[PDB]
Amino acid sequence: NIQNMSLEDIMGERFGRYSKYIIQDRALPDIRDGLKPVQRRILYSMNKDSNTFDKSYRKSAKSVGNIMGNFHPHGDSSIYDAMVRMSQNWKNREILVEMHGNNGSMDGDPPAAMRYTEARLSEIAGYLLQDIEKKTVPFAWNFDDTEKEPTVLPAAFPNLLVNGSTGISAGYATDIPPHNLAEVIDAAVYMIDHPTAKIDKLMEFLPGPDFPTGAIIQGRDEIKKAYETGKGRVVVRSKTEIEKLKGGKEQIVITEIPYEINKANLVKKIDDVRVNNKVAGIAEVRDESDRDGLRIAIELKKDANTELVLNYLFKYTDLQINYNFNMVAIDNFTPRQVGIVPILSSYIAHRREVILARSRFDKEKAEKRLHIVEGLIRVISILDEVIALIRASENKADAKENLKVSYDFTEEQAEAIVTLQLYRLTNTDVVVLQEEEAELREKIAMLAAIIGDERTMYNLMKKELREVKKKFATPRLSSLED
Amino acid sequence: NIQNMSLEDIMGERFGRYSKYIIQDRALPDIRDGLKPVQRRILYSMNKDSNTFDKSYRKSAKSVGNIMGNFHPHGDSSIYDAMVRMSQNWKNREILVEMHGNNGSMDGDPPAAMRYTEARLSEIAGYLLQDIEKKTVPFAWNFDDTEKEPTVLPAAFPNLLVNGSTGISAGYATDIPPHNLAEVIDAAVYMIDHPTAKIDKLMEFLPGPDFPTGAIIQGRDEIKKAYETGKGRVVVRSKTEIEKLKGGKEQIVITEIPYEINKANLVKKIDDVRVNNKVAGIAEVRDESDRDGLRIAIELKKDANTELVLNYLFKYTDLQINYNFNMVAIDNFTPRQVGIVPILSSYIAHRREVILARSRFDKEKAEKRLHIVEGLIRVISILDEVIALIRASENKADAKENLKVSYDFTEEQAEAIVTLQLYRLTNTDVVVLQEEEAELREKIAMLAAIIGDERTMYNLMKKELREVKKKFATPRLSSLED
Amino acid sequence: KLTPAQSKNPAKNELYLVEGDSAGGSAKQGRDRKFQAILPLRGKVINTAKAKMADILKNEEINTMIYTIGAGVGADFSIEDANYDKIIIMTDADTDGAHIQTLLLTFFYRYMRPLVEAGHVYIALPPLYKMYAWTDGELEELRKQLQRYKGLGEMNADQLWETTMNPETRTLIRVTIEDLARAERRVNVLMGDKVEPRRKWIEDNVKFT
Amino acid sequence: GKLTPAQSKNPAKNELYLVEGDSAGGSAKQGRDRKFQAILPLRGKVINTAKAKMADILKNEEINTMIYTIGAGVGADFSIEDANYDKIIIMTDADTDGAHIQTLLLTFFYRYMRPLVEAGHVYIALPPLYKYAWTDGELEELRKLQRYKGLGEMNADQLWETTMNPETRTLIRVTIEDLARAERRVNVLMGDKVEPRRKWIEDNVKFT
DNA sequence: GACTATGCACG
DNA sequence: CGTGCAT
DNA sequence: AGTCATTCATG
DNA sequence: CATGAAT
Ligand SMILES: C[C@H]1COc2c(N3CCN(C)CC3)c(F)cc3c(=O)c(C(=O)O)cn1c23
Ligand SMILES: C[C@H]1COc2c(N3CCN(C)CC3)c(F)cc3c(=O)c(C(=O)O)cn1c23
Ligand SMILES: [Mg+2]
Ligand SMILES: [Mg+2]
Ligand SMILES: [Mg+2]
Ligand SMILES: [Mg+2]
Ligand SMILES: [Mg+2]
Ligand SMILES: [Mg+2]
Repeated sequence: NIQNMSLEDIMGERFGRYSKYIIQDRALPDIRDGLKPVQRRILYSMNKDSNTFDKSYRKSAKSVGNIMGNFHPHGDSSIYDAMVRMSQNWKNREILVEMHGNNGSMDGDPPAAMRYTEARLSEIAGYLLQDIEKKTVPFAWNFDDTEKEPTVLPAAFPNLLVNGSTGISAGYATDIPPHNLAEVIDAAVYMIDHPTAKIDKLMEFLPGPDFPTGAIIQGRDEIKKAYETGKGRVVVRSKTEIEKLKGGKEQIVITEIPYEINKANLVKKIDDVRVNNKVAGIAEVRDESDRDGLRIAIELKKDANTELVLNYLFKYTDLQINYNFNMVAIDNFTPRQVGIVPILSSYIAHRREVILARSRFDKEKAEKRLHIVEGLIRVISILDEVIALIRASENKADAKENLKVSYDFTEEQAEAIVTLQLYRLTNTDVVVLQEEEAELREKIAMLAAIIGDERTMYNLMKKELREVKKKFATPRLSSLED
Repeated sequence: NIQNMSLEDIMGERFGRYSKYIIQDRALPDIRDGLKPVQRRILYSMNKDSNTFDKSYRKSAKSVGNIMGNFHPHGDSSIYDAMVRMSQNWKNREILVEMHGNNGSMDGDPPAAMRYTEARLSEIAGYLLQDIEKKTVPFAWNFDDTEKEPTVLPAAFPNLLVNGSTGISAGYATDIPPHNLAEVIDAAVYMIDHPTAKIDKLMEFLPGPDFPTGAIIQGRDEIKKAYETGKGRVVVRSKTEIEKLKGGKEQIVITEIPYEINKANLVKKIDDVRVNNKVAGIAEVRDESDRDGLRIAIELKKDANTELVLNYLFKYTDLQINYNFNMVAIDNFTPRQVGIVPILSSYIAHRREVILARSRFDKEKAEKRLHIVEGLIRVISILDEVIALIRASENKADAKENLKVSYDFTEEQAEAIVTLQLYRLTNTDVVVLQEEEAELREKIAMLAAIIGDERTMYNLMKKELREVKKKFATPRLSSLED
Repeated sequence: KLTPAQSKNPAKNELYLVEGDSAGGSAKQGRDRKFQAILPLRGKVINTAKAKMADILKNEEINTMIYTIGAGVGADFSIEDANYDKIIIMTDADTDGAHIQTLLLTFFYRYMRPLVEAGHVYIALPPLYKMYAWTDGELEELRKQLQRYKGLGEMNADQLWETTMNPETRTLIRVTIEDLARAERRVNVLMGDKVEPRRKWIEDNVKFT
Repeated sequence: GKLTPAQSKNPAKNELYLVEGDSAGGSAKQGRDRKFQAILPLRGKVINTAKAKMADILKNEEINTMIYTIGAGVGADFSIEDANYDKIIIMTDADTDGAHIQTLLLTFFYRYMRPLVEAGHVYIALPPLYKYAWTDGELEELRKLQRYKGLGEMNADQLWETTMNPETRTLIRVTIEDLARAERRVNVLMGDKVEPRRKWIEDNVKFT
């Protein structure tokens, strides 16, 4: 009927249970592919369903429901909001979901509910899933014990640093900002060649974060500090021009703001400064951003000290903020604070496992085939007696047995031979088959090398990272300043 | 630039569109299967996904999502609510959806959101869909033009009368009460034999509505008017009993209440009668209903006239209400006020098209197969010649032409022969094929008869309707009083 | 609730009455904020012919409509004192959008006639097809030189402005009361208390085929 | 009133059910024995009574209505004899977040109604994991299968038989054993300071 | 996750 | 007023 | 289809 | 005072 437990014990089996799960399976990105579980499931499920960049948008609610019923046993709001976020290009440096409809704005207005919008994976998101079908990554049973899901994606680009992550669990939080794809890949490639590389040298390739929202990042040494330790405070400041209006008045024009800042709240707080006259000078605040351009006009009064006003806004609004690195990720099942070096190196080791696994898989396929093609080449030399033998067999299983015993074919070859359609007996061209046998042998040699020789493999990995860069590289948005 | 339109023109045009749509494709059931479009889609969709009664529940959100992305371009709440309703056994006499979890109550409290609940088609819902894969029913393209959906279901029982419908569009509304499955089927079977049967006779099989919620139905006269014209006003009175209590105090106990009435409100309104002392003698009111039985107890005071109280509650609360038939359904694309005869014959005519289509489809399948089987029977006696002739051919197509020209096989026979797997040259039993040949001739004859003789087909309708009645029959729940 | 225009000018500015908050957002994003204001209408609008003037004054959508239009309502309605030169009804192209127009129109007809008589009430025309074409005929022509839009919620803000909100790129119906008597018997049969007349109008004019 | 009250007032056998979620709250209302069982749905994670201020803590709906539904007041102005239930029963999902919720309620009852937890009045229902069995061992004895994801996937019928019926149920009874090592545990897991917690996790949580 | 308002026909 | 698909 | 509040960590 | 997956 009733069993006692201590207050001290109850609060122990519970908070441990919760703590472990929120750290491993909710708030914190995997260090290799840079995804929280909800995002990986989102991407995996949409990809399983062929809802890719090259096909028609699919209703958001259909996608969300499948994710919920197959992989992610939580609310649809949370799944949907997560899916929506991965589609907002002012939050993601390289978006992984393309969404048709109101998916929010820099002003932070609610996205349309999932009954209105429609979605599909972006092309680049395809590269996170590249080769997932090739037994390249470890799979587990879903909550349901009905279906397998991947525990990490193949990640053909270094998404952890490229898109970032944030980041609140129990006993740990995470803040990793986004970086430029070409830059992060240049660093990875250098490190593949020079494994013991030092931060100073890595920063010749990866000078610092690259926000989708652009702006100005100030703090070379804190950037360095963060790349070494995973912690660091940097300054992020709006791009600003001044415009000399008629009649001796000036006007400050903002065109890029700090990452994670709600444009509309910022505009209101700056106008609050004007309405309250905390500092003198501001004539009018005017948000002039249209569908193709961010532009805020802070018109000043005649004989207004524009440097004073600007500086004050920099300090007392989010026109300028501090950004704090707190790079925590999940490495071998546990939370790690990590700098640029463990991040890139984990990624490199991950791609290694991936490429090795991919290659075992293709080689396996190529062998099974080569083995059959070898049997068929043989069969043709003895067609008449092989048909006779099957004619004399009692049934399928007896026919296979007789082919093994009388002519040494293996099971796999016997199965192939015996499941041929009658019309195949019209063929006697061994040459076409021999061409195939040769192409398979070459294919197997390439793959087997990759597997047996570390250098051959690392070249492949560089060759593939450069392709990804050539394809998806775009220019820096955020300027760097000492 | 712009274009002018008349108010009278714009308005007529717009309301035209809304009227037609909300009449044909929203608020009113098709007279044959008794479903509103959203209900058909729910069933069709779940059924296509194999979410049937014989398999695991499946998260509701997944079902609603597929419904919303393949068939029904409206809100998830409308779809989920409709799905929910079809699972409530106090609204449906024969529930078409089984739901695990909080699916609401007779107290009208909210069902759990679609993230909480799981569902599947009920076993009887299976019978509305039976033979849908056999081209028995007209299909149309969905809003996508990506997929075909059914415009009506096969309906192997008369869902319209059995589960009812209700019912509010433009210029028309509808209320059709639920009925006992076996009684409806008895009526239909009679009318199949006696196509000119009149109400009074049908009413020997179909005496009146049968609510899931039970109670007493008073008004033989108005039932006939309803079954005759589509409209009628019958009475519905709570089943009740009296219990003796110590201290010479009697107690009124209600065990069944009127269809569509919210138990919680009814219990408050009755208690309002006590509080307002609207009739003398009420000690206390109490809902004692629990998971296995409805039970409202109305404890009376000592020298209290139990006949006065009972009667007053009947007149001035919903312990007794009037129910109004207003049977309107979509027939040949337009709304139609209908009595029992238009309904049952529309059903009979529909079951006719379905069995005829079903039978053509199966006959065609059997003929095609028979044709192959005749070919294979011939082949066995020339097996070696046929093998030799195939070896002698240049390729597939040359093999077939040689089969046609040398042994007069047809194109379809040759294709079948030439695509047999080697191992079948072991399974060489002509008597087994002859058994199949005979089975097939017999099958084709039975089906031919159905197609060529109206009586044989009506007999097949009766025999099926009876299998369903035998399998799903339940006792009346509501009593009738003239 | 309202998203005002950036600068006040009763001669240029436009009021978009938009079906639902979600499409409200897509229009807030794609508008020209200098002269276009957005007022999203949440839900089916109140039938102002079937209902009491009391309950009608109690309706949120109505109360905030007579207020941002800023000229009071009914027989105390002064058009000169209006706030916009164009009131634009922008709904989905679904049957329910048709209904919402119907309801709104019968409001501006019953309680703000002057604004509809002076031809200041319009109806936007979202594109049905995206290959953009508005008529099934324009559809077969693009295929010479497809996403079938199910509503304003499937359009991106840039797509919206381009096709329907942009004063240069768009087409609009201008509601014009051309015959006062024949438009009265029309809003009344369709939107009024009496149900039989409506049933018969439907029976006479709506071909079910 | 978010609450669903027991029909008759009996502080000697009455039971208060704090259920994670309005949804599960529904099944609880439907499956209960209404004579002596009341239902209180908690809507969302309960406020952390250690971290938050006694100002905001008392301006909280979930907290404020338990302070009332329980009928004994709170803090040092608290009488255990003016109570309303013999047993207060916390019924959460058998998941991680249910674990979390049990944790935030336990710390409230400890910090602000200690006597109730001291008289062994606070409990924790144990909903079934499998379909019934609770242990991974009990399913193998049945082997001679549906896995429950929440109370929201449970029918009112089943919920009763399995976890609400005083005849067929198992309730862990919270007992404050060593007040001082219990005070260390709550104050470390739920307190304002992060480093203590982080270390408690680093030390006690087996990641593998 | 509950709550909030409308349309539409009908007694 | 309350019903049930819709917004 | 918005709106309301809570956890968790951090500066 | 936000942030973003969770309730
Ligand atoms: C279309 C939106 C319109 O707004 C809605 C409501 N309001 C109308 C305006 N009032 C000011 C506040 C309340 C409402 F009360 C309920 C619902 C609702 O259940 C719902 C749905 O999809 O199921 C959708 N909507 C609703
Ligand atoms: C689980 C439920 C719990 O209740 C919720 C809220 N409340 C908590 C209690 N408050 C007194 C009133 C507000 C809330 F404000 C927002 C959400 C919400 O966004 C949400 C979701 O699934 O996305 C789910 N829930 C919410
Ligand atoms: Mg939420
Ligand atoms: Mg600042
Ligand atoms: Mg709704
Ligand atoms: Mg009555
Ligand atoms: Mg729509
Ligand atoms: Mg849960």
